[PDB]
Amino acid sequence: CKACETACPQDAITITRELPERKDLVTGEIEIDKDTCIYCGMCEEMCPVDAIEIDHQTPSSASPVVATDIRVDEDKCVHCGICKRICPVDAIMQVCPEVTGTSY
Amino acid sequence: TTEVIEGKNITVERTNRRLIFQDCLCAVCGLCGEICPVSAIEVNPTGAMVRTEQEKSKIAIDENKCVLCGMCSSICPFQALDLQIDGTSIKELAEYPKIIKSAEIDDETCIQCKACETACPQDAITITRELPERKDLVTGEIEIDKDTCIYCGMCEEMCPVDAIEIDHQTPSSASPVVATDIRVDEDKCVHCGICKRICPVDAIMQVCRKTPEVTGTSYIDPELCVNCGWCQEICPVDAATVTKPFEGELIIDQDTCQACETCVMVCPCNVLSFPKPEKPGEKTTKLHKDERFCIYCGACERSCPVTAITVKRNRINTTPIRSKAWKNAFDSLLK
Amino acid sequence: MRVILNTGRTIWQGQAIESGKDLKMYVDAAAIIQMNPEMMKQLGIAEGDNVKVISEYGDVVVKAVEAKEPLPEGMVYIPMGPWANRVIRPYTDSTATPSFKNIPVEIIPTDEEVLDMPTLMKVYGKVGQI
Amino acid sequence: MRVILNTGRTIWQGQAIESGKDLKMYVDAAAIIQMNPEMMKQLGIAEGDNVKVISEYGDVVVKAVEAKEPLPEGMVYIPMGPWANRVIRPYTDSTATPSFKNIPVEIIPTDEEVLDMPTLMKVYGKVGQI
Amino acid sequence: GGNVHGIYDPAPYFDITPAEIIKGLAEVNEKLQLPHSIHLHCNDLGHPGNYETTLASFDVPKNIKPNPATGSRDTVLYATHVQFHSYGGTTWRDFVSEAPKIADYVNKNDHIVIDVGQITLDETTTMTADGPMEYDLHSLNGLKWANCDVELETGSGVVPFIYSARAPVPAVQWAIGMELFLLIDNPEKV
Amino acid sequence: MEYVKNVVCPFCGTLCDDIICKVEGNEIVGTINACRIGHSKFVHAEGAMRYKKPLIRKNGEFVEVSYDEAIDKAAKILAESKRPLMYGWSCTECEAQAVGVELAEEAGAVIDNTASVCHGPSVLALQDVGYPICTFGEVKNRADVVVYWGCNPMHAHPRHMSRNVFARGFFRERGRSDRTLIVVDPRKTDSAKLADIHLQLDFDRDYELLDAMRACLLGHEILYDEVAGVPREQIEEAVEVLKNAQFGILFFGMGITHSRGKHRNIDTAIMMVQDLNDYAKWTLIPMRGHYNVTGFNQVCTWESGYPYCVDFSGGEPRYNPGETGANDLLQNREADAMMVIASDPGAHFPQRALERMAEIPVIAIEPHRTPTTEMADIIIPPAIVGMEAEGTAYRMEGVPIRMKKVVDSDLLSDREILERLLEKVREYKA
Amino acid sequence: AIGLKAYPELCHGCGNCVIACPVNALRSPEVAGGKGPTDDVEIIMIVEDGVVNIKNPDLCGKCGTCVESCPVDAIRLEEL
Ligand SMILES: Nc1nc2c(c(=O)[nH]1)N[C@H]1C(S)=C(S)[C@@H](COP(=O)(O)OP(=O)(O)OC[C@H]3O[C@@H](n4cnc5c(=O)[nH]c(N)nc54)[C@H](O)[C@@H]3O)O[C@H]1N2
Ligand SMILES: Nc1nc2c(c(=O)[nH]1)N[C@H]1C(S)=C(S)[C@@H](COP(=O)(O)OP(=O)(O)OC[C@H]3O[C@@H](n4cnc5c(=O)[nH]c(N)nc54)[C@H](O)[C@@H]3O)O[C@H]1N2
Ligand code: SF4
Ligand code: SF4
Ligand code: SF4
Ligand code: SF4
Ligand code: SF4
Ligand code: SF4
Ligand code: SF4
Ligand code: SF4
Ligand code: SF4
Ligand code: SF4
Ligand code: SF4
Ligand code: SF4
Ligand code: SF4
Ligand code: SF4
Ligand SMILES: [K+]
Ligand SMILES: [K+]
Ligand SMILES: [K+]
Ligand SMILES: [K+]
Ligand SMILES: [K+]
Ligand SMILES: [K+]
Ligand SMILES: [K+]
Ligand SMILES: [K+]
Ligand SMILES: [K+]
Ligand SMILES: [K+]
Ligand SMILES: [K+]
Ligand SMILES: [Mg+2]
Ligand code: NA
Ligand SMILES: [S]
Ligand SMILES: [W+6]
Ligand SMILES: [Zn+2]
Repeated sequence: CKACETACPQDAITITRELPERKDLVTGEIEIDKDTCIYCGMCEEMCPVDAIEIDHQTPSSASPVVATDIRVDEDKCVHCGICKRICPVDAIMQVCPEVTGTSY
Repeated sequence: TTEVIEGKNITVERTNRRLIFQDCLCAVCGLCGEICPVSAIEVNPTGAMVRTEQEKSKIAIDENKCVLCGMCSSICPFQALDLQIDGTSIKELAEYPKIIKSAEIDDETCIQCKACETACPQDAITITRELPERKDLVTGEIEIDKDTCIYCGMCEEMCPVDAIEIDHQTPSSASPVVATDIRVDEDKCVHCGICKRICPVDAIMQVCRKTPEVTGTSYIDPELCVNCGWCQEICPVDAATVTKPFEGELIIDQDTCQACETCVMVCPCNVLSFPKPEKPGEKTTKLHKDERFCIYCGACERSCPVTAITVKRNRINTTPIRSKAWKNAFDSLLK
Repeated sequence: MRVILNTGRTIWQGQAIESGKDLKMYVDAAAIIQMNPEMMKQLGIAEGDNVKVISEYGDVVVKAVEAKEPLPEGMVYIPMGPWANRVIRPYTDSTATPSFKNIPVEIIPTDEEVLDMPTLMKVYGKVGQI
Repeated sequence: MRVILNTGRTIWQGQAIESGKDLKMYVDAAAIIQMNPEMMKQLGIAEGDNVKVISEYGDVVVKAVEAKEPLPEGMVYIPMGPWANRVIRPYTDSTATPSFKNIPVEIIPTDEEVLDMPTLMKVYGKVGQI
Repeated sequence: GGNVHGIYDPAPYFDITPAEIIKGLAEVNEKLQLPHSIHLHCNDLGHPGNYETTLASFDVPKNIKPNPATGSRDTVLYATHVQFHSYGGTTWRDFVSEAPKIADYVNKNDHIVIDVGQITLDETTTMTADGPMEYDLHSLNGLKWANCDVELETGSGVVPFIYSARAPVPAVQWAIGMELFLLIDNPEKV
Repeated sequence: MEYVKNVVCPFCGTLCDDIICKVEGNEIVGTINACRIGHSKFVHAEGAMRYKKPLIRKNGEFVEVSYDEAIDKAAKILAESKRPLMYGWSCTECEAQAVGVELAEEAGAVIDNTASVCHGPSVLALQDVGYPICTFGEVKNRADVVVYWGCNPMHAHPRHMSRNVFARGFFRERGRSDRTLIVVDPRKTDSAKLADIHLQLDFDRDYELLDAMRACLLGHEILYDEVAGVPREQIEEAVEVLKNAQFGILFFGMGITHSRGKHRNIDTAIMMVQDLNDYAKWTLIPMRGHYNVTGFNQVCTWESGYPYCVDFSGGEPRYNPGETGANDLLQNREADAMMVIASDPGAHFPQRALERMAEIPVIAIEPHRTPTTEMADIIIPPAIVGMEAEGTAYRMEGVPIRMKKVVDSDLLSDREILERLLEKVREYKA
Repeated sequence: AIGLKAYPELCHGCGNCVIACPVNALRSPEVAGGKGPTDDVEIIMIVEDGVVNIKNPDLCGKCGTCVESCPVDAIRLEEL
């Protein structure tokens, strides 16, 4: 808990801890239909952990599109369900380790 | 007939008739210089005015030659020249020939995706949208039992949105505690459940238990819009409609072009580009065009030092021109 | 060089006004310019060297001393007195109170001497009125 | 002032070595210290003023010039040549290559003159060996 | 950063196969009446199962008649270091010698001379104009790698290599070269 | 006025071979195509000393002597020395360099070139981890990513960018527009001003930045939020630009050979370039300095087996940079005599090495007045390679080009001087 | 009027402008590919005696490509 490390008046204690990875404290599945996606950017803006990334671009006559890809980083996602609810074309499907350390 | 210089802008006035040139809207296409029946206008080099720093205005209007006819104001595809007669612009006077063009967004069809705002080469579109507050996209209840809490700090560290705050302190004999309070900001919480699962003493109670409409507006600035049609083509629901001033053709000689990029930078409609090869060893078109976005202004041709790109103009969209002087001037721009 | 002139009290200027404004100790306490050692290196001067101070409002010669109360970069300090009041902003902005603090001034080294109290006041050219 | 000394090429030092290291143009191209205008302001110097550069390894007098290729804060640049090589780190770290770049040095303004090429080389005291 | 696999696979852009390069250069060689023949280091060097690519390569210039102006050469193809081109199997785990099939081809055909490229079982250095093979060797042993791509012309690579008698692949590689020398009946072809 | 075309420039490692010399009588009075530096080497600057005769130092004065007298005294010094140093070589041609190697064997000398103050750390690195290079035409015709890491070509290799970046190649027909130009330098140099990406990193931290780029390339997390003053997110983005190249070239210079870590900065850059080949075609080219520094290391390697810092004191060649390099031998006071050829250690060595040059006999084979001739006991002037004498030179990526004789000189070539010196040292040794 | 102007005293003779120019590249395949001309040709400017030298100013289209290619502002487009 590290309370003794903070309290020690001589700074004689070292307390460390290895927290579980975020992905192991949530459970769910998430998938974006890239053909249905219109690259409106609302999911990317609203995502609370920046798990969604869109490859935005200025269109050119050789590539007449505002973006070339959209991805969800499943290691960052916390399965809050905000993205599926804001999507205006329903392109998103979304559905819903002990602490080790050293004491010295 | 006098003239007033306001930085790079030019005003030619006679007493009433007033011709105003706005340097910031000029694309240096050269059409005003070509149409003037008394050759009162001189247009500076297109590439130089776009690619380098110049103190000069993009055009020069000779007061001693200008007769304030308004042909230059009528032809300008960029709204940079405006002739006013007794305070009213010639675009509001039916006796003056007017080029037929438009650009609009159907607000009932629009879904506020913002693709047209990004694609517009003149930044003429403003799309606003009202997203709901984050607290209205999630539902749940959360509370921390402060008597059970041991202030280990694991929930505060793991919270993905920094909704948890602990008032940490160095203990003293009068206050022998490592912290004095813990709070959850319910407007920030996204009810992910991470905090309740990491808590080593189960001090956190968190439970998950119809979304409002996204409203918005669209606006096309008529002074900045050049009727290129990028909004119409990019729109996923066909909510944008555009009509162009001229019809014509572009001809590129790929072998004469030395890929200096001047025309690509000059084009105000983003018609021209340098495609990148997809795989190693593949070859691409040196200078790529997409005429769906072209307005046949002629700036590209004017800018090219090797004359590798030429513009043909087949029609200028107006109702039949009554004045012979105006009909002859407009006809001279066809080629 | 261009600097910002701040003015006000020193305990030494206080002791000097109460001892006597006609004594040498008043010239030693108030005909001075305090500056950070870095500014003295920029000007190429040492403690005890004289400095010519010029503003839009007047001019004065004062003795340079190292500041014991550190100044922000680009600021100097002349203690309140007739030397400081040769160069600060007289205008009151319709309040009655002049701008005694934070005036832009030009400072350069000089071989000219600091003027004592009666000699400094002769710059105003008092004409007898009785 | 404590600064970091970087050294290397300039097109002007290149033109001078190929024209003649015995000419005045070599002193004008290589007996110089390039500095950002902000550093010249901190030191209280102008372009053309001389600077004394001292390191743990030696000392040299060079002419200050404003850098046309901007430097990061706290860095100066002396073009490669015998003036730079009076002060950079000779040690090779058992590689054969000295530390010609990024050496801590002390810089101050000076009224001393820059030494021409034959005069600078007299500091080594060559003794005839035949 | 690529390579060709087999004799019917073209390089990017040029769109000419290894088989067409070999056949065309053999014809050029005899039109110029050169003293020596074309001198070939085959595609797919050092790979299990490459013996099929090698035998196909040997047949490519067989219908071209030798015509040297100087000397007495009477063969249209010279194939170098054939030990590295005589491998069976599909991976290094099932690797076997196919030297008897290669030697049988040389015994039965009259248009070919070979050299073996015998493993000496030393710590040595590899250096060839086979740039991608050298990079692949560096990827296997992790040792220092040099490369030089020469504009419009060729490439090259250099990697140190230890051929230990106690290691299984070098032991088979030594045996392959011995089989080529000893199973080829006529030393006029070696 | 005659125009001599296809001339090879005897200044930097770019080794331009399209120079046009303007010749009036027997004097090069002008040029075409050569940059400001190349032109300055070709034409004579009014007032600059060009020695017409050999010189010997007496007290502080010099006396003119014949080639016979000067070479005889130089040979006596070399023959009686126990640890002679034969240094420079990078501004002469390969035949003169080969005579130098034979003379170093005869005198039991240490032979070393300017690599020991230049790309010698790159040589140490390539010996440990490798050397993945290409020739200039591959850069021109294929490169879509060009990196200048710790080099300022606009000031030091002035036509390098016009020849390799602005040039329109076979698969890069749009020239500058088909390439992403990256410059890595703590200063905003004139080369960095042309870049698409300028990584203005903290000085002496290239090794740290390269460690982060390599860990990121292999799929690992970067331990710190900022490395060498570059934020984690921008390091990840720079790595993606390199991984997406169709053909990348990493050009590098003194910014990483002279700075903290020296050869280990080059080592980590080479390993990054090698590992990048699992994602994209990548190579590197050291920005070799003098027009023939590369030729010395080629000649010395093919004759002895080692490139520089070569010690022949024991008969067999031995190699130990850090022990047998010019600065090591002078600073550790081991060398008891020094012969300088086509180099200027007087101007370009640190003060600690100059202190040793003041105490030992110095022979300078040099055409002009320099800080080295100010420290010399004997000065022997030669005909200049690329203007008055021919021979091979090697470009920075190993391309050999023959230097031309444009005008005539009454002076001996370096090769001729060295052959006469070799004969006399042999005589004194007998 | 606006035209090409050289400042040879600021010039490095690097050749970026000579190669970047589309008029020069069209007239000389050597220049198109990054070399200085060896074949006799009439181009806008060349590097001569170590600095940029304007030879045929009437061929310049005032596009600004050379200007973007010079980091030391030694070739400009300005009122002549
Ligand atoms: N004008 C001229 N040209 C020459 C020569 C000459 O004397 N004069 N000599 C030739 C020779 S012999 C050589 S080797 C070449 C060398 O040419 P370059 O390799 O370009 O050598 P430098 O100009 O010494 O330094 C290059 C850059 O390294 C940067 N640098 C300094 N510290 C660091 C660092 O920690 N990291 C990084 N990334 N960069 C840093 C400097 O700011 C500088 O701009 O020039 C050759 N050409
Ligand atoms: N502070 C600092 N010092 C440095 C550097 C740095 O970046 N900073 N850089 C270092 C590097 S990388 C290097 S290579 C050195 C510079 O290397 P140096 O070799 O010292 O450079 P130069 O002064 O160009 O000397 C070349 C000499 O050769 C002579 N010469 C020219 N042609 C011929 C010929 O045909 N024959 C003969 N015999 N002589 C000829 C010239 O007159 C000239 O004096 O400087 C090093 N010193
Ligand atoms: S000993 Fe362990 S549990 Fe107890 S206060 Fe220290 S860290 Fe917390
Ligand atoms: S909200 Fe839906 S349409 Fe908009 S970008 Fe995200 S997935 Fe695509
Ligand atoms: S579920 Fe929540 S966290 Fe996961 S991507 Fe969608 S919005 Fe981001
Ligand atoms: S017509 Fe073309 S050149 Fe004339 S003002 Fe309008 S935009 Fe400028
Ligand atoms: S108003 Fe008529 S006369 Fe005056 S410039 Fe425009 S076109 Fe020419
Ligand atoms: S692209 Fe179509 S839907 Fe999207 S904002 Fe513009 S008009 Fe509305
Ligand atoms: S994890 Fe539990 S005990 Fe630790 S601070 Fe948060 S609520 Fe308190
Ligand atoms: S539920 Fe998730 S978002 Fe809300 S406080 Fe706990 S950890 Fe933070
Ligand atoms: S027509 Fe072209 S310029 Fe007008 S709003 Fe649509 S995209 Fe913008
Ligand atoms: S067409 Fe002319 S302007 Fe456009 S890129 Fe080609 S050469 Fe340059
Ligand atoms: S491509 Fe069409 S719109 Fe663009 S500059 Fe040329 S004529 Fe005008
Ligand atoms: S770049 Fe180097 S080789 Fe080419 S001309 Fe200039 S100095 Fe000579
Ligand atoms: S003008 Fe600029 S780009 Fe042209 S050669 Fe001179 S320095 Fe290089
Ligand atoms: S302005 Fe354009 S045409 Fe004129 S020289 Fe420069 S690049 Fe060539
Ligand atoms: K504590
Ligand atoms: K977000
Ligand atoms: K836009
Ligand atoms: K947190
Ligand atoms: K729990
Ligand atoms: K559409
Ligand atoms: K044109
Ligand atoms: K036969
Ligand atoms: K010269
Ligand atoms: K001229
Ligand atoms: K410029
Ligand atoms: Mg090749
Ligand atoms: Na200060
Ligand atoms: S060098
Ligand atoms: W060098
Ligand atoms: Zn082979």
